[PDB]
Amino acid sequence: SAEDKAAVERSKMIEKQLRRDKRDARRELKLLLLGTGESGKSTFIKQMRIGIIEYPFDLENIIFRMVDVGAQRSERRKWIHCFENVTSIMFLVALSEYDQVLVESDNENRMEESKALFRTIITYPWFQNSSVILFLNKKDLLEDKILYSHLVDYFPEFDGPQRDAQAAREFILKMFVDLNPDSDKIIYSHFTCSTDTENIRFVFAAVKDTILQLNLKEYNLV
Amino acid sequence: ELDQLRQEAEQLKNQIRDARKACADATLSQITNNIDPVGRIQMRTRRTLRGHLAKIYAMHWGTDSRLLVSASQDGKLIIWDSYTTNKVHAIPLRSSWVMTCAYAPSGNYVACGGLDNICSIYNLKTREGNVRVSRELAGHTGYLSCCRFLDDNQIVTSSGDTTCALWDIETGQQTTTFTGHTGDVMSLSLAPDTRLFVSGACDASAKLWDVREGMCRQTFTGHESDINAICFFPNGNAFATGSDDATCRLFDLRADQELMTYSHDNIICGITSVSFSKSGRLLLAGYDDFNCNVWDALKADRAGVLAGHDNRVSCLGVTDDGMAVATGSWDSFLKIWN
Amino acid sequence: VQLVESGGGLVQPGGSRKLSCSASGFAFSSFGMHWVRQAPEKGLEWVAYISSGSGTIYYADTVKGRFTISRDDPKNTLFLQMTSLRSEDTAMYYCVRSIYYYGSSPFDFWGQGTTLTVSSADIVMTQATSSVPVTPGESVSISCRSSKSLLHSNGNTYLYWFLQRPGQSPQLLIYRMSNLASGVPDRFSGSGSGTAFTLTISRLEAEDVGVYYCMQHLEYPLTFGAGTKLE
Amino acid sequence: NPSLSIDLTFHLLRTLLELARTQSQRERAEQNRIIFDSV
Amino acid sequence: ASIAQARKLVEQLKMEANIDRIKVSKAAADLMAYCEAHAKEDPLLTPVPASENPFR
Amino acid sequence: NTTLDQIGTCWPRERPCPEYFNGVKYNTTRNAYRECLTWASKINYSQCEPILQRKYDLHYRIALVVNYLGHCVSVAALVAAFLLFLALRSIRCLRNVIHWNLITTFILRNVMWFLLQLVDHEVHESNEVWCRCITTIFNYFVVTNFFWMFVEGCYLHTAIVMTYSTERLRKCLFLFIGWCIPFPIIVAWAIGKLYYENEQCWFGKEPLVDYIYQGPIILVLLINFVFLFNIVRILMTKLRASTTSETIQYRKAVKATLVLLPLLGITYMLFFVEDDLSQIMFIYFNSFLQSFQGFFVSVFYCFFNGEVRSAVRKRWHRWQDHHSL
Repeated sequence: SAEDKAAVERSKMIEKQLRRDKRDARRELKLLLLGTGESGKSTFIKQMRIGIIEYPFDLENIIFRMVDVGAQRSERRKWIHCFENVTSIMFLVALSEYDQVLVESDNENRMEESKALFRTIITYPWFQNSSVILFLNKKDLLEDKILYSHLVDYFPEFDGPQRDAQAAREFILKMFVDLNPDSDKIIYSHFTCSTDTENIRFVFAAVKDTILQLNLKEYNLV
Repeated sequence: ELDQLRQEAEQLKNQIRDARKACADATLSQITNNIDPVGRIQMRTRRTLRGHLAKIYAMHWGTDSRLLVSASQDGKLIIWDSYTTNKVHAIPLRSSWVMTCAYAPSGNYVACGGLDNICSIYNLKTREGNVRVSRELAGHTGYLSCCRFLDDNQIVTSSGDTTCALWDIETGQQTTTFTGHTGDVMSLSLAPDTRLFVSGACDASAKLWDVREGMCRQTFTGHESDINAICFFPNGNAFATGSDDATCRLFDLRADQELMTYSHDNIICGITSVSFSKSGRLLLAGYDDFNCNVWDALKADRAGVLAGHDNRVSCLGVTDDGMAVATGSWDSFLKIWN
Repeated sequence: VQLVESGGGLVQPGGSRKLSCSASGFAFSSFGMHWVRQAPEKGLEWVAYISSGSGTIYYADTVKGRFTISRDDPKNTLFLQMTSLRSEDTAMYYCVRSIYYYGSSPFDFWGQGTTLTVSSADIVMTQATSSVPVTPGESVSISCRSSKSLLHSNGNTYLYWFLQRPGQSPQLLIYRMSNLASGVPDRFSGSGSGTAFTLTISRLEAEDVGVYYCMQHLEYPLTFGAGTKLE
Repeated sequence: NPSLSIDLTFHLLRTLLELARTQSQRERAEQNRIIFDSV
Repeated sequence: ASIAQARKLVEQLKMEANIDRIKVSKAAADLMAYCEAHAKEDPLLTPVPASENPFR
Repeated sequence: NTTLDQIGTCWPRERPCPEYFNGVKYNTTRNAYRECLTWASKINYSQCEPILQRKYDLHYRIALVVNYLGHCVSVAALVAAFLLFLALRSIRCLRNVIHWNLITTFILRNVMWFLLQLVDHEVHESNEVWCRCITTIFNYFVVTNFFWMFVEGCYLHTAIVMTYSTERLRKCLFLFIGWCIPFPIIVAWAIGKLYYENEQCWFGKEPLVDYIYQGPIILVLLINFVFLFNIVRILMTKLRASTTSETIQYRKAVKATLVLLPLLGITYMLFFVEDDLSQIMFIYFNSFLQSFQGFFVSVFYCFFNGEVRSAVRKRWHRWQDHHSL
């Protein structure tokens, strides 16, 4: 009928808009940012600029969409599965939290909770098709705190000078990298701070390398 | 005081268990031996709806059995014409991370929401002709897991902040809260008379809530793992639930205990969606096995399988007259079976 | 939600005019648009349709080859280029918006109108009675006939009813004889078979004075009834 | 006479046709020898 | 807060314990009777011919 | 009396041998003689000797058998892969569309190869319509396959060099490139061949028309070689970043190069263009590479493809669960 044909034409118009949005979705790349409030993630976002929170930003021609879910008070196990299509998972953690403890005020470090979250997220089967990015924040505050408070109280496996901030960075990095049981995946690590404006190029390079590794695996070249 | 309250609670739970055993003269399977089975199920695909760009998460049939609403990751809340596979609406979302959706029984409104913690209600019947935001019901700290309409004025939602809520649509504020669960609440199913509903949560126990009174009527601690989806039985005295432990559990409200366990040796995957047929004789359940199983709800036998999807099954529904079965998966296709 | 029309006036035969229709307050680009004409001594006569996105265009048999319908979505303006104007083309012109889908309410807004003065197989809609004197509070039964059956295999019968009040643009009353238009009170109803139609009015109000139209939407071109006035 | 790897199919076809023509001409020559010896 | 929560749980168990419960086999027979009575109204259990099915 | 002989020559009461008899050429330098008793019935044909530089026939028959076995098993694998691509409706991405069109072109040129086997010397000599049509269609599928390997080279190079441009590309461009472009090229080839060299069936060669179609193909191979270089360069960078061991780097780069070789057509550049032993090993090796190219591409990019294997497994589980109940 005339109404049936007009409805089909309107459906085709909708399909045209869906194709346009498909092209835009292809251009858009999703990025997941994980971390807690005390890590200083608002300063990181402020550097990157120049419920679930969307942070779109542009490159020269590449569009990135950073996703912040850290405001939500929930159990990750029953919603995190929707992030399978994210190219890389970013973990923003501060290096100065070794003197800090959880809200329960017991003998558990916030870095231990960070490691537990690190391994819990990596062991999810939906995220075993993507890469991991590790942002280590407050390196200058780490440099000040390691002189204020010696690197002895939470670190029984540390071998090095107790005031060597570079050894602290390398040791914490090593402990984080050793938590990944799957040799197929690589962790892209960066040392950042409140004044580091190069974080966007680290993200660009890490995402590019993630895409290239996914292509090389898909091409059966490795 | 805490230890004596815990001892009293344990004694009350033991009294409830003793009453449940006292009234358990028989199970369902011991009286269905004298009724004929449903036999072979030969349902086929009638329509395929191809209009989604990313993972589909939820759908809801309309009461006229003709229109359906579906939600997907790409930010389009798409309303489909079931007979001619026409696209009726493609509503852009402010937040594409949508987990649930609902269709009002009048056809005037739809609801949606997800990780934004906001229940968004859209008006389908406007002077301007376009679909715009009518209400933003922001009142939760966890993800919005399920919404269902009672009418155009009241909507029942359940979210991930352990609270269920009855929302007043016209005011924009909550009518009442249901602070009974200890874990994230995943789904709700409404009774046909709008007086009661059943919610389930990560604490492996279903709760019957009274919409108007504001109290929980029944607690069913019968599960081993997280409850994912609920569908209410049409006669108002029973319901069925699904969970990660691969057993689909048929509960009876008046019996105040379980009627029947559904399990099979070659099923190890959890349940993501459930629905009833019109008569309640056939129970439909979606699994991580990439198919939808047809179970004979009275004989307990396996009746059939509908396997027309490639990725994980996320949503399942049946028309109010039972005319058609609709399935949706993360492969961005919808399927209609009959 | 406004439609402001221009491009009319008094012209000479053989000339040409460009009509404009300025749309405001609604999502114009998603709508299909109609031009409708009405002679002073006649009822409404449908002229042309353009779909949303200009995917398809339809013309009446007496319109095709002479008039051109066009639209500009980013400025939300409808255009009509009319050449070879005849004395028979003197009429009040209407800019109409519509959406076509299951459950939609097309023709729910009619424009202000503009005056233009110039110095076979189609379905015929018959309304034999020119007017009925009425009294407020009484019921009214107004019949309409179609030359063809309007019952399609999908079960729907594509009849619409309209009210044109004196000095006012036509207002939609009923579509598909079951679904009452928004803003219209529940005292209006319709019924009938595939060919024999009835409009039933209970508890008549003073504001119900005007001309009643029945219309078929089975196939293009669209045709209108003669019109029944309530006096 | 250059031979390219992208025309090997037709090069082999031409060579096999030349060989078949050579064998056919040899057989016909022997038959003509028989005919002439008879005549 | 845990004391108040224990109080709420105790009162909820009191409210849920003091209810009238029906014989299980009787309710099961009522569900069976419901399934039987509406069997002819169920187009998934009962096949629908092409002249009635809008999908055929 | 004087009469004509079997050829039509009038004898006296000494003549040259005929030029041709049943298609065989003769050396007409020598004369035949007529015996006399009045003429005798015997004609002296002892002077009319028929006249008949060769290559090794056995090695060409071996190459033909090798081509038969390679193309037959390639046909089997391509049919299997084609059916797998049609049965598994989850395989939709642009990469797999390009690979499916590559499979289609391999099976079409193999079918044409089979169709062109029943040709004798008479079909060669007589420029019949069906022969030149088969030749033109075969050359069309060959240049079409080369253009689809150009498409694969461009897509692969983009995917490894330009991550933005990987997503910028659409199937609406590659379907155009892989179908519309070879048609006027093969039409211009057919027109030039009909105009210039129409004495023999068009698969023949004379000591310029073929450069119309052979010209860009070599250029395609050359640019794909350049593409391959950049890919290996990036691969080496990845090998520097991933494994940090020269043994693993070289093992992975060699395996990647060896598997990329039949996909991009670079095998034809490995052995490019007097010495009979070197020429026969040239023909043997290029016959091997050509006959197994479709087999190797189909097997590696379908039977060893993770996504394809998973889709096959899921389909098998669906079948087993459906039919078991």
